[PDB]
Amino acid sequence: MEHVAFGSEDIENTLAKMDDGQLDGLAFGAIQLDGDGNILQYNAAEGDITGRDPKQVIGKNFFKDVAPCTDSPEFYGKFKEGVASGNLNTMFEYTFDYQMTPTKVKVHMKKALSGDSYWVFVKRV
Ligand SMILES: *C(=O)/C=C/c1ccc(O)cc1
Repeated sequence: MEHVAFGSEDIENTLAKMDDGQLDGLAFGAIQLDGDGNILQYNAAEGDITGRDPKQVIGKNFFKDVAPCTDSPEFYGKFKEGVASGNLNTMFEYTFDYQMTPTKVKVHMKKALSGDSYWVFVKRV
C-alpha cells in the first residue's frame, strides 16, 4: 500500500502533492477540499467506505452536494472555521447517512501543508 497511519502527526507532509494514484494506496479514506469545500481529490478507500465513485465527486461541493449530513456545525462548521482561520487539525467521530446505510467513522480534518487546501481523512470505527 502506501505506509501512512491515520492520524499521523506529519500526515500533511507525507501526502503533500500526492497524486491520485498514490492517494489510492492509503489504508484510510482521504479527501482534499479547497476552502469552499469543493473536492479536489478523493481516494479509493473513501469510495469504499461511502459508496461514492471518486472521479464522479471530484469537482462537486462536499457540503452542499455530496455529503449534506456533514452540513452542520459539527462538521462543516469546523471546516469552515478552520478555513477562515487558515489553520485546522481536528479529529472527531461522525455518522455518514445520506443515501447510504448509516456508517460511523472517525474523521481527521487537517489543513494541507502548502497553499490553501484541506484534508478530510476517514476511517471506520
Ligand atoms: C453525509 O451526508 C455524509 C456523506 C458522505 C461522507 C463522506 C463522503 O466521502 C461522501 C459522502
